[PDB]
Amino acid sequence: HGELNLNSVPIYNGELDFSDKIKVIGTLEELLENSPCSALEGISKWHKIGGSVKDGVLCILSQDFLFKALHVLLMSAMAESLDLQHLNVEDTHHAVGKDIEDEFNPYTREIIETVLNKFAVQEQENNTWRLRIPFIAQWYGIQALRKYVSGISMPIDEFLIKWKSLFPPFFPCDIDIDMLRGYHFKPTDKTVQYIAKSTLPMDPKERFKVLFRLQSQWDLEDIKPLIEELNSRGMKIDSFIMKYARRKRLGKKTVVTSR
Repeated sequence: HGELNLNSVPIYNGELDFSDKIKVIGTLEELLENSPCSALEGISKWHKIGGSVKDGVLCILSQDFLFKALHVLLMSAMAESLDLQHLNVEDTHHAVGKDIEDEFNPYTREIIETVLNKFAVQEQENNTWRLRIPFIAQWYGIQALRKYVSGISMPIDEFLIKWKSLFPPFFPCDIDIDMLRGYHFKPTDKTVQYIAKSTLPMDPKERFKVLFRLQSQWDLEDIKPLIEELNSRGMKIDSFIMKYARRKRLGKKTVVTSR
C-alpha cells in the first residue's frame, strides 16, 4: 500500500483536553506495526504530514495549528537569538513557552519536534536542527496567497509586503515570487493570484487551454509545476509542452503560448 493507515489517528487543532474529547494509538512504533508500508516510508511520511502526540494520543496537526506553531516557534527563536542553523528542541521549546504562563500552552516538546521535523533538517554534531529557510519562506507565501489572493488579484509589490509581514522582524530570508511557482499565476505581469493545481482539468488539451486564459504568456518554469502531473510518458518537459502549445526560447528563458 505504501502509505500510513491513519484510520484511528485524530486531528489536533490546539484543543485543551484532547484525550477526553477523543480507540487511540499512543506510539509511533504501534502505528508502524499496523501500517502497510515499510518503517522508513512510514517515518518519512509522519514527518511530512506533521504527525505528533498530544496527551498520549498519536495525532496529526491541523494545517491551521501547524501554521500557528511554526509562527510562534520562529518568533520565539528570533526573540531569544537562537542559532537558526543549530537549533535543539530544548532551547526552542523553552523559547516558545517563556511568555505562555497564565493560560494554555499547546506547544509541548513533541509539537515542537513535529515542527522541526517538517520545516528543518537534523544534522548528522548534536541532536540539532537547521531551518530550511527558503522552504519556510515558500510555505508562508502559500498561506499568504490563499488568504489574500484567492479569487482576486493583487499588485506584486503589495503582495510581497503582506507576505513579508508574516515573518518575525529581522528574519534572514529574501523572498521572491519565483519561490511560489506552482501556486500562483500573474493575471498581468505586475499582479498575482492564487491557483490550486489540484482543481485543474485532467485532460491536457483542456488544462493548457485553461492556463492560457489565466495568463497568455508563461515562462516555462512558471507553467511547468502546473502541467507536469499530466506528463505520464516522462518526456523532457519542453517536448511535452511542444505537444500542446507553442514555445519560444529566449536567451535562456522559454516563453510558452497557445497555438
